[PDB]
Amino acid sequence: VSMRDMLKAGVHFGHQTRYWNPKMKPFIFGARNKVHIINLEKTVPMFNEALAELNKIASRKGKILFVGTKRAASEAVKDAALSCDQFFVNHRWLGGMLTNWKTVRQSIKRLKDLETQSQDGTFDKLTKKEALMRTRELEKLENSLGGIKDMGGLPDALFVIDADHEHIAIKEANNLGIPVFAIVDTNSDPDGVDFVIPGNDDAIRAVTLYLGAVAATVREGRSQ
Amino acid sequence: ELQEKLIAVNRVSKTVKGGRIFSFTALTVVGDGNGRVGFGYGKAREVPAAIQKAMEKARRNMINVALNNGTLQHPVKGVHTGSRVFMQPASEGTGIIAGGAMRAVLEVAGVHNVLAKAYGSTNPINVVRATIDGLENMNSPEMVAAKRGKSVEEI
Amino acid sequence: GQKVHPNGIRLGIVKPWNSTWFANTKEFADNLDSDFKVRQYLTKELAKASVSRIVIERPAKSIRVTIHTARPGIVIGKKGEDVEKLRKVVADIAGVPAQINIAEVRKPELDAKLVADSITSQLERRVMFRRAMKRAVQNAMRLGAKGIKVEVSGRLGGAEIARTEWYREGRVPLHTLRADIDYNTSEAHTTYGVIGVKVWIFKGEI
RNA sequence: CAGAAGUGUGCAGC
RNA sequence: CUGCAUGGCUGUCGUCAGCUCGUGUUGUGAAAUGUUGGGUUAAGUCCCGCAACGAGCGCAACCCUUAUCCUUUGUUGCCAG
RNA sequence: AAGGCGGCCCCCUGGACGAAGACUGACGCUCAGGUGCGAAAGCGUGGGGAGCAAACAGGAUUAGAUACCCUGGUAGUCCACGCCGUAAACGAUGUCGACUUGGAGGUUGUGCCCUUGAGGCGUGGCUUCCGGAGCUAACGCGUUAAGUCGACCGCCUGGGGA
RNA sequence: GGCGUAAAGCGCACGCAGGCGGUUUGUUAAGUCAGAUGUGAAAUCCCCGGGCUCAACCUGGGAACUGCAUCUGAUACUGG
Ligand SMILES: [K+]
Ligand SMILES: [K+]
Ligand SMILES: [K+]
Ligand SMILES: [K+]
Ligand SMILES: [K+]
Ligand SMILES: [K+]
Ligand SMILES: [K+]
Ligand SMILES: [K+]
Ligand SMILES: [Mg+2]
Ligand SMILES: [Mg+2]
Ligand SMILES: [Mg+2]
Ligand SMILES: [Mg+2]
Ligand SMILES: [Mg+2]
Ligand SMILES: [Mg+2]
Ligand SMILES: [Mg+2]
Ligand SMILES: [Mg+2]
Ligand SMILES: [Mg+2]
Ligand SMILES: [Mg+2]
Ligand SMILES: [Mg+2]
Ligand SMILES: [Mg+2]
Ligand SMILES: [Mg+2]
Ligand SMILES: [Mg+2]
Ligand SMILES: [Mg+2]
Ligand SMILES: [Mg+2]
Ligand SMILES: [Mg+2]
Ligand SMILES: [Mg+2]
Ligand SMILES: [Mg+2]
Ligand SMILES: [Mg+2]
Ligand SMILES: [Mg+2]
Ligand SMILES: [Mg+2]
Ligand SMILES: [Mg+2]
Ligand SMILES: [Mg+2]
Ligand SMILES: [Mg+2]
Ligand SMILES: [Mg+2]
Ligand SMILES: [Zn+2]
Repeated sequence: VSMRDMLKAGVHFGHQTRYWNPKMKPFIFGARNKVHIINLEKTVPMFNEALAELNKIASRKGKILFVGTKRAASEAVKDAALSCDQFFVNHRWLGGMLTNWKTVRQSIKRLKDLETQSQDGTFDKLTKKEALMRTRELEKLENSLGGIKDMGGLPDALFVIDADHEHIAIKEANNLGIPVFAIVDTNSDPDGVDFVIPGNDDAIRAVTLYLGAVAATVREGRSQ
Repeated sequence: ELQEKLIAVNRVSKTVKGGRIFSFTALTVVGDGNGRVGFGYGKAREVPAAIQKAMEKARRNMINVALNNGTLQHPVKGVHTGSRVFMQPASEGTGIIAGGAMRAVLEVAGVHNVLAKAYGSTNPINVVRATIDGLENMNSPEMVAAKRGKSVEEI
Repeated sequence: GQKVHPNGIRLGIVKPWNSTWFANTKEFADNLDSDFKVRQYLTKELAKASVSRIVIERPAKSIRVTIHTARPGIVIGKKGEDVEKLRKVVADIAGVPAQINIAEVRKPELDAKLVADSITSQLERRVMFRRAMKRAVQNAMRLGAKGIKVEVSGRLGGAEIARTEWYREGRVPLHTLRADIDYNTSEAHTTYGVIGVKVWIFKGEI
């Protein structure tokens, strides 16, 4: 990746000065039309370092969890996560999805057994009302958990799209001591993040660039 | 490995439309000796359930303290809420001169020789907080030297 | 408030009657009386043989009694020498000739009557009631009950004022008529008076 | 628009 | 004699829609959240949202009776031809 | 300064703040005792008296109603000159000085920029509301601190009695 | 150790005595620091040892007597 790629993606656009967080001050180049501009020549080396450590843990065969919740970003998140065989949460983050893993695993095994009886179990044996309600259960379980259904345990690292929106996941990962990689925007607080990646968290093309570089590095490390 | 202590049991209560519900709380500490300790506060409707929750909480939430061959590196002042705790290292064979709530913590930490005094509120929970805070602030010659860049011959 | 007795509400739905015979109004009361007498006798006799249940059937102007017990060899006696005494005394009480059959309760820990009697005996042994209750619940659950609850009532531990204490594990749907809720009650005669023990065990629906 | 008062004293649930 | 030493049984708020627990999280703590919010229902009934995720006792259903039909048997019941 | 100050005009008069310099050269801060100012009610002497209204009278309401409500009504409220010296006289927060992430507004100076405006960017004074670290028993405070410090003064030591 | 709400900021201000004092150079040596000398009665109190059949008691030596005073030096800080 190069600064021209990031400029093409518009990652330098921060938020309005009204909503800035002073902790981000070191990563700000300045303002234009009272909008903050993110310093790209700081971003680039930090992002390279983040990718280097991601590659390190990928070569350890570690399991990556991608996290985003945002209308358009969720689909690119899913696509990239599957593209590197890694796990994802792209709908609502459940409170306690990791710190309460010992519970949520029950809902995952429920999803598995519900799918197995749905497809192989000859689900048509049920009454129409029961079949309907159990299919709606299946739908909701899919939406909430399908991206981690096979994770089998805690992830080795979280990659996060918005440290201010997904702060719950960051705080849970800190509680568990798992390293957090996150895109951090001028309104976010970085202190929960181990590998801050300062940049716009809203432009779909910026998200595409970030997820692309991440998934490329993951595939690289997996191929070892 | 771990030594465990039960410091306190207290019966709290919730009022409800029908009357009073009584619940038990238990404060416990655990430690390896050798300067690792943690405390756990549990709640249940039964005393042994409260104690088991306290122990499970106290096996995580556990911190390291740089003990000086079984005493403190230097005197320390710890504070939490209303509880102020003074602790001072002591010569060998002094033993633990402390109150019960502090004696439990210092025993499971393995600090054989200490002088300690509680001031203000002796409330066991906040006393344990203040003692852990103090032990967590205590620092040792090697990392003081590392901070200041001197050799430890500076001692 | 009060609850319906969980066995009686399920009679004919999922629970059978413990007596089965047809009688006209003339002999009905005498049958019921002699059944009561034989039940009372057998309960007083076998008090340590872990008799769970007594079924009385009156075929062909005869009585036959089936005894369900978790300790069959004690009831049968060596070479069967004891059932002879039981059947003779039962023939004396009922007047009609008597037959006795014995059946094993394989897992007494899943029998509400035997669990209730166990807790009662332990209470009379001055065991701590908390331990008796916990042991009962844990054993029932580990042996595969779909659920259990137990209750003990009155002057527990010699306390000056009575209490009720109850403990529950698993699922216990008393309003579900399909539920085969086994239920029983027993009473411990401590030096302080009567302690009442109630046990409910759920073994699945239908 | 009107509508006042409620004798003393206790005990379990660790 | 003591229901103010008890068991069992029963009334009542009330057939009212409520009452709790595990794990997680927040608070020095008693505790809180869940169980609150927008709609909806006879109903903590159901759907969306949400640091909560699940579960239990309740609601509902299973049970009896009544309102329609069909098969089978047809006396001590019935009488279309 | 606080108590406080509200139609318009004139006379006398105090303080604050901003820009640019010039000047003196530690002349400063706090303050026991002391001195001054100090809402309303109240007091003295002389005026004025519309409205309002303690006291008081009558009518109601009520078990009663020395009240609440209604009809009246005196001191007082206003003016001049004295006295009194207290208030939830409150930010329930002593005066002075330094340091420490921000955001949105009000009011009043001033600099620069095509001044093009109902415009952009800087720099002072005072003031309102959120909130970060930190502090606090908690509530909360939060560059106008209840944060980190220094100087001086006033005050507290269980509830009643008081 | 405290003073927003638990007891506690005078209603506000001025100001004498008092407490406190930006920065630089020189000088003094009052405060401060160092050294020496005298004094600080014995007993009592601590330490090391003796004697009573042990102990309590008695007793040898030491330390201490946290101080006071007078000389001779230092001048960073404070005061002049
Ligand atoms: K009773
Ligand atoms: K909980
Ligand atoms: K003027
Ligand atoms: K004064
Ligand atoms: K009037
Ligand atoms: K009245
Ligand atoms: K008048
Ligand atoms: K007193
Ligand atoms: Mg105290
Ligand atoms: Mg009266
Ligand atoms: Mg009363
Ligand atoms: Mg009576
Ligand atoms: Mg409720
Ligand atoms: Mg609702
Ligand atoms: Mg329900
Ligand atoms: Mg909800
Ligand atoms: Mg006046
Ligand atoms: Mg007058
Ligand atoms: Mg007059
Ligand atoms: Mg009037
Ligand atoms: Mg006063
Ligand atoms: Mg005051
Ligand atoms: Mg604030
Ligand atoms: Mg301050
Ligand atoms: Mg007093
Ligand atoms: Mg105090
Ligand atoms: Mg008060
Ligand atoms: Mg006060
Ligand atoms: Mg004041
Ligand atoms: Mg002054
Ligand atoms: Mg003065
Ligand atoms: Mg002066
Ligand atoms: Mg000076
Ligand atoms: Mg001198
Ligand atoms: Zn953003």
